[PDB]
Amino acid sequence: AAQTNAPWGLARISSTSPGTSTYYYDESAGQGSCVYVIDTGIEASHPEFEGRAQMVKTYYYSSRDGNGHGTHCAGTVGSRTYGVAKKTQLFGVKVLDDNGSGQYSTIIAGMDFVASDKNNRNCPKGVVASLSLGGGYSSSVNSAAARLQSSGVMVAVAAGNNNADARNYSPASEPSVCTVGASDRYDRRSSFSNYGSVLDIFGPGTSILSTWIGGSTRSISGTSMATPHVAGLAAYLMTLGKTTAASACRYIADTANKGDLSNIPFGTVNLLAYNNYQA
Ligand SMILES: [Ca+2]
Repeated sequence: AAQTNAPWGLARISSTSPGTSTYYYDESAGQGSCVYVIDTGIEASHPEFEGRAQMVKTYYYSSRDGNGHGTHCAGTVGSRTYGVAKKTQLFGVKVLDDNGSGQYSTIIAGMDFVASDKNNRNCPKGVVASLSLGGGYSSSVNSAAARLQSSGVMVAVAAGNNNADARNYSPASEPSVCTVGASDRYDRRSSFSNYGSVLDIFGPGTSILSTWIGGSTRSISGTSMATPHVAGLAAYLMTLGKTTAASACRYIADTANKGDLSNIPFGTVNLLAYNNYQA
């Protein structure tokens, strides 16, 4: 399949070169997979989700996304126009309030929730979780992410937006999950993107158009935006039978565009998420 005039990040993920504008992908499009978006929620009523999104959990007085950032991330995973995996099922877990903040104990509860909740969902092709969040180093936060991964979920987490070594942030610093840095449309490391040995992969993160609340759309930037490209890619690859939750991060790294990003500090992977789709 070909989507013309796609957001640059989608075009990038299906290309051996920057500077193109068509997204190419297998028509299966993540059908039969599921992606949990652990964030501020998802506006499931957005036409872009086509009924494939649902809120499954909140820790607050509402499950509504009163912020937008969860909706944006979910859009990059699986919206019809702005998404990588256009036929995946999206499940929202609201661990962040409408200011985009969340206590680590709530975030941890959300991760353990997903590990159980997948057993209540139909995801024959596999399960992914996208965590566009983080804070300072916490062994408990890392351990929760590790459990989620161990339970059979492909966990993709943001590296962070500190232009610093991600070793000092959680869940970014958890070795067993897929830690995602951000790049721009010119294949530069995004200026805010964290880096370091703990990174596994880069995805498009600067000036990413996606869904927003009130049935709208929005371009924003962050490792928060790169993460759902990788989460959506994992779901897409799992539907194709190319990989599984336990090795999707490895598979993505092994099939990535290599050595093509600029301003990657010595010791950080130079790997850009790539679907290796041949039309
Ligand atoms: Ca790893």
